[PDB]
Formats: sequence, C-alpha cells, structure tokens
Amino acid sequence: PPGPPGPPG
Amino acid sequence: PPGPPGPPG
Amino acid sequence: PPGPPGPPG
Amino acid sequence: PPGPPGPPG
Amino acid sequence: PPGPPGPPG
Amino acid sequence: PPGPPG
Amino acid sequence: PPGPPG
Amino acid sequence: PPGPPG
Amino acid sequence: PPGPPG
Amino acid sequence: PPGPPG
Amino acid sequence: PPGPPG
Amino acid sequence: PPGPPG
Amino acid sequence: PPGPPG
Amino acid sequence: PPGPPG
Amino acid sequence: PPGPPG
Repeated sequence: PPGPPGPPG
Repeated sequence: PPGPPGPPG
Repeated sequence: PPGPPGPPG
Repeated sequence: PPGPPGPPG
Repeated sequence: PPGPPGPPG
Repeated sequence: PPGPPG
Repeated sequence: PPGPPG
Repeated sequence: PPGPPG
Repeated sequence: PPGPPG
Repeated sequence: PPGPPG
Repeated sequence: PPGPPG
Repeated sequence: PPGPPG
Repeated sequence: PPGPPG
Repeated sequence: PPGPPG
Repeated sequence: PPGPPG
C-alpha cells in the first residue's frame, strides 16, 4: 500500500 | 499460491 | 499421482 | 500539508 | 500578517 | 509428475 | 509468484 | 509507492 | 509547501 | 509586509 | 515432487 | 515471496 | 515510504 | 515550513 | 515589521 502523508511544510 | 502483499511505501 | 502444490511465493 | 502562516511584518 | 502602525511623527 | 505451482 | 505491491 | 505530499 | 505569508 | 505609516 | 514455488 | 514495497 | 514534505 | 514574514 | 514613522 502507499505510504502515509509526508510532514507539513 | 502467490505470496502476500509487500510492505507499505 | 502428482505431487502436492508448491510453497507460496 | 502546507506549513502555517509566517511571522507578522 | 502586516506589521503594526509605526511611531508617530 | 511434479505438483502444481504454489 | 511474488505477491502484489504494498 | 511513496505517500502523498504533506 | 511553505505556508502563506504572515 | 511592513505595517502602515504612523 | 512438490510443485514450484508461487 | 512478499510483493514489492508500495 | 512517507510522502514528501508540504 | 513557516511562510515568509509579512 | 513596524511601519515607518509618521
């Protein structure tokens, strides 16, 4: 499965 | 039988 | 008789 | 997600 | 956000 | 004969 | 065969 | 695959 | 992405 | 941005 | 014999 | 075997 | 893996 | 990251 | 920053 969202900016 | 899903991303 | 299924992948 | 607003001026 | 007003004259 | 694939 | 993508 | 942008 | 201006 | 004149 | 792996 | 990573 | 930063 | 200053 | 003086 894809990975999770990335950190915010 | 096929193998199981792979690790997430 | 044939042999049994093979291992999973 | 985007980052938060920046400091005031 | 903009900064606050400046000092008087 | 060999069996079926896994 | 190898399984499906993660 | 890599996940979505943050 | 970077956030909005202050 | 800088604020307004005093 | 056992079949091939999957 | 295990599939590829995502 | 984790997505890119925002 | 934090946006630019105002 | 603070605006210019008046």
